[PDB]
Amino acid sequence: MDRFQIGDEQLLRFYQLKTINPTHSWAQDSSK
Amino acid sequence: VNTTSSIYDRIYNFVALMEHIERLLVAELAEDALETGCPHLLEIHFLLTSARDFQEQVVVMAKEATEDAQRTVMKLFSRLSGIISKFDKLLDGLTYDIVEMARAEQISLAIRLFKIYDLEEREDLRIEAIRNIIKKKEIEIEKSSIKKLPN
Amino acid sequence: NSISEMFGEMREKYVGDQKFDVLDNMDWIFNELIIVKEHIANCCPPHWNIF
Repeated sequence: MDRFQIGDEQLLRFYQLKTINPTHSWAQDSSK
Repeated sequence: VNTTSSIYDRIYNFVALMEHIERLLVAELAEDALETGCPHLLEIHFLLTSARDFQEQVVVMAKEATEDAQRTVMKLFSRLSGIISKFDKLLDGLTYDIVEMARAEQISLAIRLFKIYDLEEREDLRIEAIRNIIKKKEIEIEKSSIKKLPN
Repeated sequence: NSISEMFGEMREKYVGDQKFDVLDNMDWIFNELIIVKEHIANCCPPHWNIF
């Protein structure tokens, strides 16, 4: 399992505008 | 690709057991220690653990009598500790994230991680249920161009 | 924004604790609403109390 590849970093990386907790890799929320 | 059986058995079973564990680990609290500690790790770990259990929350509404009867029944007791022990774990971590973000600092890493989960799964949830409302609007565009052709 | 607008609305203490000290602690929670708001937009761009 219930990570769930990757709720630690990469699924918190759906926005992750928070540098630096860091707690989440990269990078943004919208690219349109 | 139509043979996703063992991933659904070890991931519905591991979604049961490991999100029973993530009903405390990814539902981390008491008190902040950077809001869970680290609710971008923790509460968003319950978000993706609830996105892997969106197979039992949102794709339970996609798997509506697909091929069998226990895909959402024998896995539903695997979703009792799987879905509402991950989605409400992300909502104990989310109501305790924003409540932890309601804690006077709150903080330079607690609201960073916690709010980062609450923008990642927030806007991801917004485009997600906007993709389901645009599945009734892309189906209202599509199946209501088929059922409501009118023919 | 309803935790600073339920903490803010909760900081009224409707008496008003002299006669009109509701906006003292309530507007103090509005200062904490600006600090938590801009701190959270510094934290999260997409959601979670931008402004």
